Amino acid sequence: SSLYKTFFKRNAVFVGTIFAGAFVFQTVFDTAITSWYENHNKGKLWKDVKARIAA
Amino acid sequence: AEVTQLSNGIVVATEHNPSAHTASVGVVFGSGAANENPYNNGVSNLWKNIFLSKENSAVAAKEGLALSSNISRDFQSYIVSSLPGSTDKSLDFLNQSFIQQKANLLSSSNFEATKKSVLKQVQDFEDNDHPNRVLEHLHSTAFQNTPLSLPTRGTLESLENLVVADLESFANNHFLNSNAVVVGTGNIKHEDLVNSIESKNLSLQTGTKPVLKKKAAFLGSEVRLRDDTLPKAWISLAVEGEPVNSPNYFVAKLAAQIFGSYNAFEPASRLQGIKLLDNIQEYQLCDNFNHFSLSYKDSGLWGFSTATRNVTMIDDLIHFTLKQWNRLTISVTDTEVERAKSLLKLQLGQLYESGNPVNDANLLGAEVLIKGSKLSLGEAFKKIDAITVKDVKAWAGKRLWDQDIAIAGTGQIEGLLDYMRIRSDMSMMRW
Amino acid sequence: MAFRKSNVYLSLVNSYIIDSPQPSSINYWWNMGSLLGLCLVIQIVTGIFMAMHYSSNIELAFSSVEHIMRDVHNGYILRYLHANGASFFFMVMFMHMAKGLYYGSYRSPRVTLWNVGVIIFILTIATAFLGYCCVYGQMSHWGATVITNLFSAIPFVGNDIVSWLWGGFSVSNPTIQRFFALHYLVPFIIAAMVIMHLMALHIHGSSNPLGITGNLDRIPMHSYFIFKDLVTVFLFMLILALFVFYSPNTLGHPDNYIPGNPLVTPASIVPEWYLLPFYAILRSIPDKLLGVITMFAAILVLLVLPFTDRSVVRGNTFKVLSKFFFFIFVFNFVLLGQIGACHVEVPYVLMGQIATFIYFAYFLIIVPVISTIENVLFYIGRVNK
Amino acid sequence: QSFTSIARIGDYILKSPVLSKLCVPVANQFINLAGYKKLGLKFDDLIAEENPIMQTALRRLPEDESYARAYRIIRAHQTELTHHLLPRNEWIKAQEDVPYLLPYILEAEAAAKEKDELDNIEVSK
Amino acid sequence: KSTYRTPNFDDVLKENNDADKGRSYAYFMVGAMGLLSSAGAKSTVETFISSMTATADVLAMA
Ligand SMILES: CCCCCCCCCCC(=O)OC[C@H](COP(=O)(O)OC[C@H](O)COP(=O)(O)OC[C@@H](COC(=O)CC)OC(=O)CCC)OC(=O)CCC
Ligand SMILES: CCCCCCCCCCCCCCCCCC(=O)OC[C@H](COP(=O)(O)OCCN)OC(=O)CCCCCCCCCCCCC
Ligand code: HEM
Ligand code: HEM
Ligand SMILES: CCCCCCCCCCCCCCC(=O)O[C@H](COC(=O)CCCCCCCCCCCC)COP(=O)(O)O
Ligand SMILES: CCCCCCCCCCCCCCC(=O)O[C@H](COC(=O)CCCCCCCCCCCC)COP(=O)(O)O
Ligand SMILES: CCCCCCCCCCCCCCCCCC(=O)O[C@H](COC(=O)CCCCCC)COP(=O)(O)OCCN
Ligand SMILES: CCCCCCCCCCCCCC(=O)O[C@H](COC(=O)CCCCCCCCCCC)COP(=O)(O)O
Ligand SMILES: C/C=C(C)/C=C/C=C/[C@H](OC)[C@@H](C)[C@@H](OC)[C@@H](C)CCc1oc2c(O)c(OC)cc(OC)c2c(=O)c1C
Ligand SMILES: CCCCCCCCCCCO[C@@H]1O[C@H](CO)[C@@H](O[C@H]2O[C@H](CO)[C@@H](O)[C@H](O)[C@H]2O)[C@H](O)[C@H]1O
Repeated sequence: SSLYKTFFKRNAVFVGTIFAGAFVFQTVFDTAITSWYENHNKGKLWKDVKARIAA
Repeated sequence: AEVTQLSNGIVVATEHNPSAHTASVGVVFGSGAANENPYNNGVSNLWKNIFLSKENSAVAAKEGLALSSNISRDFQSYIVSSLPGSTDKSLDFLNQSFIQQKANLLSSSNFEATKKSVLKQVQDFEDNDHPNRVLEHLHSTAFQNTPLSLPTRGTLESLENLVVADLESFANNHFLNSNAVVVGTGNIKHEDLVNSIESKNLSLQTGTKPVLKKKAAFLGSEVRLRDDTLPKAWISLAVEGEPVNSPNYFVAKLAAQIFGSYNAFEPASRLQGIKLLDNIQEYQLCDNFNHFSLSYKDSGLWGFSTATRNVTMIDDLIHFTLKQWNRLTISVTDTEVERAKSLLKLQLGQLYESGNPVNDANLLGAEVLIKGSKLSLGEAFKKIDAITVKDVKAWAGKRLWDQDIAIAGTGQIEGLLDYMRIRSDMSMMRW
Repeated sequence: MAFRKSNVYLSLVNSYIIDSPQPSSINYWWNMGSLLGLCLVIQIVTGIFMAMHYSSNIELAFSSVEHIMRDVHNGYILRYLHANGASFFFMVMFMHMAKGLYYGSYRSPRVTLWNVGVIIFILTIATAFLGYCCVYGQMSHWGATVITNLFSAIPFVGNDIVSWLWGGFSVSNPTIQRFFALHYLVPFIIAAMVIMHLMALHIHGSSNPLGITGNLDRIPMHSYFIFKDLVTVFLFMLILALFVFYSPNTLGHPDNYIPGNPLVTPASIVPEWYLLPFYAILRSIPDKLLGVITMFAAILVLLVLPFTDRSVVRGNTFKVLSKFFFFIFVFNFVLLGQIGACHVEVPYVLMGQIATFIYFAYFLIIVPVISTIENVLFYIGRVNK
Repeated sequence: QSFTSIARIGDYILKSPVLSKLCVPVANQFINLAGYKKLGLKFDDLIAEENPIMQTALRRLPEDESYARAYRIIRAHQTELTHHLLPRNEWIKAQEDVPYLLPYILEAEAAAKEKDELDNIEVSK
Repeated sequence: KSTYRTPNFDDVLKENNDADKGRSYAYFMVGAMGLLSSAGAKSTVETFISSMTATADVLAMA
């Protein structure tokens, strides 16, 4: 695949890039999951109930 | 190395050598075992042997002539040697064996006798010549289902199925003027030969062309001929090398000179300035090894061969060797490159500046068939000196670093680990 | 072959304890290793049995040790064996290490053996620290406090590491409970490390008092050394028994008989005797960071000996200058301990600083200088020109 | 420390009348205090052998001296294990305390040094 | 049969399209696995490490 070769030119991915990619992934994935999860439960969350019933 | 060449239908090539005492004249065809197929494989070897048959040799002996024939992958040769003056008798013989006695050599009595001999030849080789047998299988697997895969001596199966017709079929398709170069080495002059040839005329199947086929390809693979009854383990391993006349032809040969060849039993061999020797001599990992950079028309093989009685430490032998190769990409030293330059020159010298004319004939013929001319040693030495560490690293990063390999071996090879383990050693881990 | 050699399990016992080829001349100093094995076993066995009646909660810790002392049948024997046992463990480890220093045991090809040993020393000290904390007396609280704070010297993340170790705002309930959990763990890691120690010892075998090859005259471990070790096993037990039943508290501190108090650090605070020299080293540096570094370096410098000893022969047996300085070092080590037991006062402070320098100079200066001089002395004292 | 280095410094002192009159006596004293001769060993018997240079040297040592070395070593371990010394008439005398292995050691050291230099030579084109 | 005649491997051998097809796919898979394992290990280590930080019941600032 040329999409792979443009970045790694026939070499495997080195640890440095692996660890570096893990750090980025860890944050991007958390945001994506939390948003989906919270959106899926829109209405049930405390935040949602706190806005409406302003107590 | 005087480059003298002339064309008038037939392409004549000579190389005068003041100090010689003898002369060699013959014809070199641009076809070899690679121009054969799985079924007529061994046909060229067959032609070589009928040309050297007792009958056709007794004739040449009375005339004071010696017969020579060499079957390679990209070419074939038939050479006649004689004194510096009898150069004309030589031509009369070539003119005879390929125009006159063409039928006498293919008689039922002669063919059957020759076929029976090469049959016994090839069998003894497959039964006893383990290092060459293995090197042959390296080609067989590395280039499987491609031209360069066919052994030069041919196989037993195809050999015993060959008939007189096959020789002719091959001969009509390959022993042609357009796929030939008449060679003359020793002390004979260019004009002296060109006139002796121009004396006779005719043609006999002229204006034709050799057949075409499929392009040679390297396939990462292996073939294992395990035989526990043999005393050693013989193995050859290599990556796709450089085809003759390639930008990295010399860099590849230099690279192979760095790791060189070794013979555990010879004192001086044990002292060579080769890093790898520090690692293999402690536990005596092998009896010998030899690196090579084989070059052909379409491809090549770069690697090494080795023999060992150390059947329990073969993995260390292979590990240290491939580990050294990794170095060519990331850390080959300046002085390793310089030592190789010197030693490479010396070897090319011993090859091309051999005292023997038959060798020069084969070298001359083969070279002009490909690049039209023979490579001058002085130009080779300049290219070799021009090589730098960067050149070497660039070459290894392309041909060596993390590339597929071809493996072949016979004997006590239980200790030779799986393909993937060997394959993993083609590179090193890093950050 | 014999079942002891062919069986998968027995062959291990056979190679290490039965047919193991020992240098015919190893003296009693080579009995310290078997003694350390006994100590570890004693410590583990007594600890487990006490563990059955102990409570790590900071409010029940001290009283549960009192419960073991008063209500548990033979409980006071378990505790005194454990407590005094820890002390003997260090006295024997100090002798084992000193034996190593004197006979060049650290020299090639036994460098790994020595390094793993340094690992064991560190784990053993940490284990002892953790165990002492579990009693939760005055010394326990403040010791936990001072030692965990050692890490606050690490720049930037320093204070977070300490809060993480404590599990709170100060040494408290979560600190004692994890410390007891950890105290239970490490002895098993040490054992694992001991096995590695023995594996390194085994490929090269023991050295000997002469410092030369033992290959020409070996005698089997079984009988000769199995019985020679028994001699020291019994003397070790006899002396430990003297302390356990007749003077069970002379090696400890009375302050640890007072429940820990977070608001009061006793003026009579003093670390456990075996930690005193390192305590003195740290106390000699008028800088927080440099102080902890130097103290930790005091242990790590043991790793440089294989490289600072330039002698062409292993061991001090035939070396007058090396023998003299070896004892300077030993006695300097005891003085460092005595300094540690004193207050931060005029004569003592300078003495500690001077003794601290002597401690490091031995490994970094004296050993390499003296060994080089002795090499030449042995040469010119015989060769003619 | 290499014996080449020890010898270099030692020879220098041994050739200098001033240093030689000052050091040698102290060295003689040192060797007598060392006490290895009372165990029946020669100094060269004390050299730690677990390294390639010494293994090379001990390999090259002639058969007869090798058997002699073995005896002195075995006899020493035995004497040491009994906590005694050998009777005076068995002590190695100064005349006998000869550097028999030293020449083999220096030879082995020089060969390794050259091999190390040759393994790392630079080239000037 | 001659050992020189390699048996048929056509059923698994890819054609002369892109030689690095197997390579690129192989290296991407291993890279992604390595990438995800690292994130997993990091979060596993952080899960245990944090279990030692001050508990909810002791964070009370009186
Ligand atoms: C506070 C916590 C302490 C815990 C540690 C307890 C264990 C202590 C170990 C002692 C030790 O390692 O000392 C070793 C030195 C070296 O000694 P060596 O050169 O090898 O011995 C030659 C033998 O006489 C051979 O003689 P033997 O025939 O084997 O009998 C020896 C002697 C051994 O006694 C022992 O228990 C050894 C200490 O038995 C007796 O005659 C004693 C009768 C009452 O022995 C000495 O010189 C002792 C002075 C330091
Ligand atoms: C972190 C680093 C820690 C290291 C610190 C060191 C540990 C502290 C020291 C504790 C005790 C260790 C004493 C020294 C270790 C034993 C020394 C040794 O091995 O001595 C051997 C020696 C005589 O043996 P030879 O084999 O050399 O005799 C020649 C025969 N031809 O035997 C002798 O010369 C006699 C032995 C005399 C021992 C007196 C020791 C004094 C110790 C003070 C006790 C501490 C209590 C307060
Ligand atoms: C739990 C603690 C330890 C155990 C069980 C242990 C056990 C042993 C044993 C059984 C031996 C062989 C007999 C002997 O020489 O006593 C030995 C040898 C040795 N140990 Fe340890 N050891 C421990 C800690 C250490 C430490 C802390 C060091 C070093 C800092 C050390 C250094 C050595 C050395 C150098 C030898 C080889 C001595 C020689 O043969 O000259 N050991 N040990
Ligand atoms: C290398 C082994 C060990 C060492 C050096 C060690 C050391 C110590 C020390 C110094 C103390 C405080 C002694 C005091 O003044 O009372 C202690 C206490 C304690 N240890 Fe250990 N210990 C070891 C192994 C064990 C094991 C394996 C356990 C757990 C099963 C254990 C359980 C305890 C308990 C229950 C206490 C509290 C009771 C007491 O004060 O003795 N110990 N330990
Ligand atoms: C972790 C290490 C802790 C301890 C290390 C000490 C090593 C010594 C172990 C002693 C085992 C002796 C067995 C002798 C044997 O099997 O030979 C038997 C003879 O056994 C006997 O005569 C028994 C004598 C009483 C042994 C004393 C028990 C020791 C007390 C244990 C304390 C150790 C904690 C072979 O005898 P034979 O050779 O004459 O035919
Ligand atoms: C107590 C035992 C429980 C677990 C047993 C399971 C055994 C699996 C161990 C995995 C180690 C892989 C090492 C491979 C290696 O070094 O090859 C290296 C290559 O390593 C890689 O490519 C990275 C692989 C990253 C994924 C590893 C899985 C992460 C660990 C997950 C948690 C497992 C408990 C050699 O590669 P080369 O063949 O090209 O020369
Ligand atoms: C921290 C541990 C580190 C690990 C090192 C392990 C070393 C073990 C030291 C203790 C050895 C003592 C027990 C060995 C038992 C010898 C008898 C034996 O192996 O008989 C075995 C059968 O054993 C069993 O069925 C049960 C063994 C359970 C062991 C429980 C501890 C006979 O085995 P055998 O060698 O004869 O096999 C012949 C080939 N068919
Ligand atoms: C070494 C013992 C731990 C083994 C647990 C494996 C059983 C599967 C459940 C894992 C849950 C624990 C972590 C968690 O909740 O994180 C969750 C993510 O878990 C994963 O990705 C788990 C994949 C496992 C990869 C681990 C490879 C091995 C780790 C070795 C460390 C040296 C949540 O992450 P987070 O806190 O949001 O950052
Ligand atoms: C969870 C595990 C943890 C946190 C492990 C930590 C391990 C730390 C070190 O072991 C490797 C450490 C024990 C070791 O340092 C190298 C010792 C020599 C420390 C010596 C030591 O003791 C003291 C002591 O005992 C006290 O008692 C009341 C009081 C003390 O000051 C007043 C000290 C003290 O000032 C020092 C330096
Ligand atoms: C215990 C739990 C911990 C899990 C942590 C996960 C660790 C992941 C490590 C991942 C990759 O580590 C990385 O691997 C690749 C091979 O895959 C290595 O690549 C090496 O082999 C490849 C494959 O032949 C070569 O192409 C390459 O040139 C070579 O450098 C790379 O140099 C290394 O840096």
